[PDB]
Amino acid sequence: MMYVKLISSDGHEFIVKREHALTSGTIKAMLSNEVNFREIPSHVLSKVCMYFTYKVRYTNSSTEIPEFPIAPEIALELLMAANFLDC
Amino acid sequence: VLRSVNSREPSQVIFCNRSPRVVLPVWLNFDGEPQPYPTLPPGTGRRIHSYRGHLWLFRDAGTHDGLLVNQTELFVPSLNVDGQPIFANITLPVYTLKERCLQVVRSLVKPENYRRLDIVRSLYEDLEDHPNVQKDLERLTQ
Amino acid sequence: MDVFLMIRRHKTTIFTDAKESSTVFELKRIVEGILKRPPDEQRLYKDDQLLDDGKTLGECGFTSQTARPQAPATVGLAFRADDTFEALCIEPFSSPPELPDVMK
Ligand SMILES: Cc1ncsc1-c1ccc(CNC(=O)[C@@H]2C[C@@H](O)CN2C(=O)[C@@H](NC(=O)C2(C#N)CC2)C(C)(C)C)cc1
Repeated sequence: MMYVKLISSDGHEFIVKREHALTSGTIKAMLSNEVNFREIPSHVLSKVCMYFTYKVRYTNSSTEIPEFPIAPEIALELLMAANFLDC
Repeated sequence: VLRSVNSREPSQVIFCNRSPRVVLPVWLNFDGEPQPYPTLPPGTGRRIHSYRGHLWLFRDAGTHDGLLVNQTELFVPSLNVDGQPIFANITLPVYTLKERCLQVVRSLVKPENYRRLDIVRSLYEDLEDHPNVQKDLERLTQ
Repeated sequence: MDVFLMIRRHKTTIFTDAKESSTVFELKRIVEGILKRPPDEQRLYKDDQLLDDGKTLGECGFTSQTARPQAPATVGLAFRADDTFEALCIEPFSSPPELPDVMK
């Protein structure tokens, strides 16, 4: 399986399937096997990776879909990352 | 353009809320105006009487966020075969991460204060531009 | 049934999935593919507990309803340098700032 590496502003290295990271058009352009995010800290980029897993699992599936959870403390920062990454 | 047909042929339906939201059913009447119906708590069901050709959509009763019904936007009751009712399965969509973040931020910040948030102007606009049935009726009519 | 995991060591975090019926040794082969270290140079953990190679992820408590796509379970990883194994160390993620006034 093909993986890529996404690196947070504080140096945390997240390793995810290439298919999943291509969820983001912005990440696709930054690749086309590692990307550095100078503005996104690890407590936000970890949640981004969890969204990829959730989207790929629950897109086109009739098994009841659960709510994607977002703690209030990280919501503003996650919003800005989502806008940048278009996802 | 988008409206129910005055068919007069009955059709029994089960509204099944398989979402964690409080659900507002909306019937589009013969002139295309949205008419709201009684709400359904999360996980609950109701047997209702409707008609063939009639149009329905479903929303979060509190925020108006959009919901799916049998995997799509609109539900049209069909012909009942062997007396059995039609099933309307109401579920959460897979929201984009951006729209899900906007929901959570809207739920924590009073609309007068959106402008105080330290974010780019276009996100302020995205926050104020909250879900609404008329807006979607235009889009779907397209 | 699929289980959804974060495998963590130091400042490294792998997102992947595996079968409930799959073994600990089999997860090390996955890690081997990604980080280029053989199973004999790996220890896997659940919290502080070392995991045995022949046991299933299910027996060790990774089940489809606790290791979810939107909230995956953590598996700790330690490497052997030279003769001996480093201790288990997982760097925590950053702290969120205080909520703005308008969100309180
Ligand atoms: C109890 C409940 N909980 C959530 S929704 C709900 C509920 C409550 C009451 C009803 C009663 N059924 C109706 O109002 C149906 C639904 C929709 O098809 C329109 N409708 C009608 O009966 C409509 N009637 C007709 O079209 C006709 C008649 N008569 C010409 C056939 C009218 C009276 C609103 C114009 C249906 C659902």
